[PDB]
Amino acid sequence: LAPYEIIVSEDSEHLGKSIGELNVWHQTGATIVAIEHEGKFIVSPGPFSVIEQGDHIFFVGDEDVYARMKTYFNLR
Amino acid sequence: GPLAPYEIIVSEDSEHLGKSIGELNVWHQTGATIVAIEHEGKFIVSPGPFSVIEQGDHIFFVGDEDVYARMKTYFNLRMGL
Ligand SMILES: Nc1ncnc2c1ncn2[C@@H]1O[C@@H]2COP(=O)(O)O[C@H]3[C@@H](O)[C@H](n4cnc5c(N)ncnc54)O[C@@H]3COP(=O)(O)O[C@H]2[C@H]1O
Repeated sequence: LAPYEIIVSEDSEHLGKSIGELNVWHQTGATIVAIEHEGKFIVSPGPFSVIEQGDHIFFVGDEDVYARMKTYFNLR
Repeated sequence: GPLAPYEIIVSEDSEHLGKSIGELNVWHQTGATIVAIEHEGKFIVSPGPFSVIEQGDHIFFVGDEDVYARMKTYFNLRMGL
């Protein structure tokens, strides 16, 4: 149940959007447990939390979900 | 730490049992983000809206102490308090 962490530092059409707007679980299979933004954490973020460039996304899933999240945010 | 999941065993009768996470709309009801369900000793991680919560399952979720209190009340686990 340990979360993966990615840093969304690359340009992506998925930045500047809320978790619900992206519909993250349906896009990547990931359940986001926290967002780190400017060194501050929001746990259990809900659909209205926004993912901005440079933020850290903590999420649960398997290795395939990790791969989907990386590709989805242009981290390849 | 703060991202460590809470664990509740939904052992009491509840109108919410036999429903999917999406039907319950869990995050909007309790503030909790469910990370896994344990059912018959088997774990589903990142369960999504179609996973069903059945009596006796263990629900693992992130939140704070207040979210825990909401989940416990929501699933009829208050033990008379
Ligand atoms: N693991 C879970 N724990 C707690 N509740 C859960 C849940 N999975 C689903 N739900 C609840 O069911 C609703 C629909 O979930 P769905 O995954 O289809 O649709 C979700 C999902 O695609 C996405 N989403 C929201 N929060 C997410 C998160 N932390 N991680 C990944 N995707 C999320 O935005 C959509 C709307 O989310 P919203 O919270 O308004 O509504 C969610 C939520 O109330």
